Order: sequence, then structure tokens, then C-alpha cells
Amino acid sequence: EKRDKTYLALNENPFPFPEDLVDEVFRRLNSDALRIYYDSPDEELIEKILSYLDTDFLSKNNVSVGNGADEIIYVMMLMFDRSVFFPPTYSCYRIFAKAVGAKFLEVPLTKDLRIPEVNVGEGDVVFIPNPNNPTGHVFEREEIERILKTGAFVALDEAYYEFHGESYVDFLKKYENLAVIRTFSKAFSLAAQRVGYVVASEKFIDAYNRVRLPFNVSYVSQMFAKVALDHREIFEERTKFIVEERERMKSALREMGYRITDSRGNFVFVFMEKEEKERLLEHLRTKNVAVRSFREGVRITIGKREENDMILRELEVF
Amino acid sequence: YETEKRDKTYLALNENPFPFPEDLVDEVFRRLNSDALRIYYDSPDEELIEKILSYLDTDFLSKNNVSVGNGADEIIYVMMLMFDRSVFFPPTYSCYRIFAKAVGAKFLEVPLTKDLRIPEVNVGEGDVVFIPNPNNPTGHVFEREEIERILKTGAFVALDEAYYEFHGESYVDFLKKYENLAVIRTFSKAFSLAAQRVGYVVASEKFIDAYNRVRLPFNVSYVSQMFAKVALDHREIFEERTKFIVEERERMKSALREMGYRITDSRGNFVFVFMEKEEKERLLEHLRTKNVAVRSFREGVRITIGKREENDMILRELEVF
Repeated sequence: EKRDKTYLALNENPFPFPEDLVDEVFRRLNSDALRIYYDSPDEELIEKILSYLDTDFLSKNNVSVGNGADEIIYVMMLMFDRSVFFPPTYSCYRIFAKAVGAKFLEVPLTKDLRIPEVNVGEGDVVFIPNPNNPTGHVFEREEIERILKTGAFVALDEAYYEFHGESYVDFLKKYENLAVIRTFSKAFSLAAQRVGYVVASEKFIDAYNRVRLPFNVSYVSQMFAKVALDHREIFEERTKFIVEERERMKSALREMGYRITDSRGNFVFVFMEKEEKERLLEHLRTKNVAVRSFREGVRITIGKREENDMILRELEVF
Repeated sequence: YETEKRDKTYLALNENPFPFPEDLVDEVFRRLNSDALRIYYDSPDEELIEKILSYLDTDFLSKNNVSVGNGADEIIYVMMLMFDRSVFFPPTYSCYRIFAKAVGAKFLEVPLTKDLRIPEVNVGEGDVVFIPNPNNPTGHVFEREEIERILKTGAFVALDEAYYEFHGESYVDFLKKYENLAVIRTFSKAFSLAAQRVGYVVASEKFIDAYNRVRLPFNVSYVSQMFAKVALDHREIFEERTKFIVEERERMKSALREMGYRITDSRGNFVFVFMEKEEKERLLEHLRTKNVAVRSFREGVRITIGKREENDMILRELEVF
């Protein structure tokens, strides 16, 4: 419960799915297909995905799909002896591994938000959300190779790719124990239609395809992803801003005297308080505002310009 | 890719013979709020699960005894993740063994009697016995006492009612006495909505409680629920398609019996015809010859009920044998 319009606690894109494309979806959907068991990754869908990644080596067999980016996570943890992530990370990593009955190990990130040091090992799968959530910061070239080199299978959660220039999807030219997970939930405003895709070695995809549900991505959902991909410039325009807006109020918070993460996502992270923030959380609530409460600060999602200025205003009267 | 078999006449996946009501498609997109797509729509819809109850038509069931999944499959899937051991009896739904392995759960397969009866297996609490009913692929129906038996052992019963619409009854009114039971349904067969993956679980508030704690939070898409919702608000249309199919079935069974074939009392949207291998295969290559696909099983073939003209065709072929 509770969403009284001004909600910035789930990294949801502020803009609704373009009405235009909504009309192009079923002006393309056959009412006769709805009755059969529609091919999970659509042969067309993958092709358009390949173009999106715009690489010169991967093919059809290096890409698969999942009911939201969540399913890829959920299933991977089922196919590895142990899942290891580094808090502060995606709160679900913990929830999922606990529901799957999987073996996991949480190792706190360094005070500098650097990757910790611990075991390694083939048979393990370590999740590295990059840019990280909720901090939003980015991991350096080396830190990822560090784990890759241990033999352990790394799972790069690049859900916030769009809001950050590059993605290490080129490590697939040199590593087989890697996988790049992504989604349309944030940059394409399709969070409601659950559509995610992973990218790895051919050995992993079918290995993956054998564990995931046979038909996990609906016919209609699959259309939205294709439609959205053929009008990506539209969304690549919505991003330019979210970034301009983000990196704008970041300077605004640094001004108000707040300590923030060098977030590179569709959100900003205001640090450290707790009973100061558990306080401002009470302040924002009487203002219908809603951010994401964490340990070591709160994470706020970049909404519309009015919502953005909102945050700053209410954040200075504190 | 397993479904690479899509021929002019496909009756191998128990799919519905007609496309989703055209008009009804324009209604799901009529009440489709564009601003919802950008958000994480609530797992089950308050309205959706409101409708289901309506459908379920009962007095004891409440918004808490029901839940949804990405198609009946995910319900089975997560279920094998909750219990220590799953127990099913072949011939049964093929994905029970596939998912059990995939997920990595401990299973036990115990063959049904020669009379399609559930044998006595000392199962008990901690185990989850899957019992599709009507069964797949025989399509036969198990008796009250047959299920209530296992139920009294302590074991959990996953009564898969994926073919309820084609069979009058349902053991939903069992939750009144038992809690170690859960009924599973789907919109894929009766509502030509198999491409939108939507299913629902009916069980004790304590079970739904757990389940929801194991399934992905946002497993059913906004539009998917939308399709299920409008579909339910016009069930009438579908009730008719179901009427047709069962009639088209019983008709098909009688024609087959007369032809001297050994069939089952299928109460689903398909017919099962036993065939002694070396004669069965001739039939397959003969059908694959006439561009016809039917699911092949150990004891015979499962023929899905299609459009009037398709069924008539099937009857014509099985006659020349």
C-alpha cells in the first residue's frame, strides 16, 4: 500500500510509456497468437536485442530472456553452489537466495565502496550490480577482473546501464565465467511488463534455458520490448535529461552540505543519518513524499523537474 | 526450443482452438493506463483476485486464500522449492519431472494402477504430492476418496485443476476441512490466454502466506492481469467455447469407440487413445504425412480438441486404421 503521487522509492522512470508506441504494440499483436504457447525469447526480439548491444561478436545463442531482471537472478542462484554479493547491494539478492534455499554470503563493501576480499572459487556466483544499488556508484575495470580471475562466475547486474555511459559486455570476448543481466524496467518505463535479458557464453544460456520456466515472458510483454527498441531514441532522450537532472541536484545537495554517493543511476543517495533521516522520512511523509530507506542514508529517485526541486526544497528546511 | 513443431494442424499442446476474443483485446488496451507501465504493478491485482473469488464462487474463500503465478507452471515450479520432496504418478504432466530436476528438488515417481488409480505410497507431511485432475494425458478424473486418502496422511496435495473448465467439478470445497491442500488453476486453456501466462492458487491463508514469500514479487505483468480481468468480466463467451469443446469431445470419443478404439474417459480438452507401439507409429508418420501434429506418449497419443473441421479430420484418419 500507499502511493500518493510523488513517489521516488523504486528507481521507476518518471515518464510513462509513450502512448504512441502503446498503439503500435497491438497494431502488431495477433489475437490468434494469444491462445498458443508463444516462443519465450522471440527470434525477432533477440535479433533486435543484438542490435541494441551493438557488438561485433555475440549472436543469437549468447542472449536469453527472463520474467523481469528478477527472474535471471532468481534462477542463477539455483544453478550455483553459492551466491555471494556485497552489501550495500540489491535488497532482493538476499530475499531471493533465501527463498530458493540457496547458499549465500554477504561481505560488507570497503568503507570506500570498493569490492571486499574473501574466498573465490568456481562453483560460486557473485553478484556485482554496476552501477551499484543503492549507492549508485561504479566499479572500476579492475575489481571485476579480480573476481573473474578467481574462476568464480560473476554476474554483472547492469540494470542501470543506460544512466551510465559504458557496460563491461566486452568481457565476453575474454571470459566465459561472466554474464551481463539487463532490463527494460528503468530506461524504457516497462517495469510493469517484466522483461529482462542476460548475456553470456553459449554454454551458460542453454544451461540457463534449461532451468528457467519454458514460457516466462508473455506475448504482449515481448511486443513492448521490440516496439520500445525500434524507437529507442525516444527513450535515449528521456535519459539525457534524467542524467542532466540527477547530476544537477547532486551539485545542489553538495551545496546544502550533504554527503552523497557519486551515483551514476536514475537516482541519488544521501548518506549517513538515521535518527535524523528516520526524522526527515517523517517530514517527507507529511509532504506525501516517499524515498527509499536504507542503512547509511536514503536513496532518492530522479522524478520530474517539479518532484526534483521538491526534494531539494524540503531537504533544505531540514 | 521444443515447440518447433507448428504444422497446419497442431493438436499437441492442449491449446484452445480459438483466438482470444478480438473485441476483448481492444478492451484490455482500452483500460490500459500508460502511466502504470512505468511502475512496478502489484503482484496480484486487488481487483483481479477480487474477480477470481467471484469466479471461484464460494462463501469461505477470501482475498487471502488466493494468489497468482506466471502461469500454472510457476506455481508448480515454486511449489517444488517449498517442500522436501515432490511425489507424482505417471502417466502425468511431463513438466513435473522436468521442473523437479531443474529446481533440484527431491522427487519420487510412482506409476498409477493399470486402472489409473493412485497407488498407496507412504507419503506424509513434508512431501507435496502433485495430482492433476482431470489428469494429463489420460484426462481421467480421480475420485474424492482417492485424494482425501493421501490428504489424511499429512502430505500436501497440489491438486492441479488445469482442466477444470472442461470438467464440471472441482475439489475447492475441501479447504473447509483440510489445510494441507492447494488447488491450482489457469487461464491458458479455457480463455485462449496461454500466451499471457497467468494462473492462480487456492489454499489456506497460511500457505498463500508462505508461497508469496518464495515467488518473485512481480511475476505477472500489468497487461497480463488486464487480460485475465476483462476475460473474467465476460466469462460467458468462454463458457460457450467450453461447452462446444466438451461436446466436440464426447462426440469424438463415441466416434472413436465405435471405430473399435480403446480410449479414456477424458474430461479435459483432449482425447487419449491407447495404441500398441508398432501400429501407433504408423499413425504418427501417417499424420506427419498429412501435416498433422498430436502429442505422442508411451501408452498412446493425446489429441487436443481443435476446430470442428479439424476434429472431423482426425476422425477420418483414425478410421483408415
